[PDB]
Amino acid sequence: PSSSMADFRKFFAKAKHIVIISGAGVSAESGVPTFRGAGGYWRKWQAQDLATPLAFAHNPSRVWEFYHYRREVMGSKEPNAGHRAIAECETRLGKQGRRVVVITQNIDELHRKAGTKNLLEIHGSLFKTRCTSCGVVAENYKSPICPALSGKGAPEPGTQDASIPVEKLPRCEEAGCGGLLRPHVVWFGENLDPAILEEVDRELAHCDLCLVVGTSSVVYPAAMFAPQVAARGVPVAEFNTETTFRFHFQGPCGTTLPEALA
Ligand SMILES: [Zn+2]
Repeated sequence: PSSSMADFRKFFAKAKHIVIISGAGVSAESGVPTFRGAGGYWRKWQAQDLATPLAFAHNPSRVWEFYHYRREVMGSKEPNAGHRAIAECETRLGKQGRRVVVITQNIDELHRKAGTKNLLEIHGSLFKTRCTSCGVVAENYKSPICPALSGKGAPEPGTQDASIPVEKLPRCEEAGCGGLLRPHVVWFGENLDPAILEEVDRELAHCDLCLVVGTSSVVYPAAMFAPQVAARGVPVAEFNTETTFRFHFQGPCGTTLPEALA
């Protein structure tokens, strides 16, 4: 797999429909905790313990504390140079009639905060709710999302459950509903939204260039997407911090992407 930036730039100059698959590395470069890897814990748990329907079912207060913490944490985080290079790329090429689309597993909206408009959030967002009764999806940036969660969600091991009664957790504000909100995020063991998958598949089908950033082409979720793009003969360029498709560029996305997408 080539590491010739100058060859990649020749493809990039000619591309009219770029798909950018964005993974967790792009978020880790902004200091966003993932609660996934080795060492990534919230109290005594990781994401696979709390990001589950069963966990929300048994202890919705605890799960909301976890997600409340992740929302409020975002007030001190910023998009990095990788985010910015990707958004600036969409803006510039859009003025030329050229399409850029970002397909991300990240739920922290730093791509949006950087200015990306063409964004497919395949795991949802920290800043969207979904009513477990009526299914309405709504934007929610309120700090705190409800009064009972003010000051809750502390991550230190040893923090006690807030044990908020389900009635004082975030409730649906649709007239005549009032059901219990959940985070509008895809949990472990859950289906992706099929309308999103359909949109993903149309982009993968039409693109002439595909970028995989901050993750590996060989693992979920990019493994779902890059191979069928590569199968059609479309070049795929990987930007991650591994030591090993047409291109692989080693390093933080914030270092390589500004040059690659200039
Ligand atoms: Zn509702």
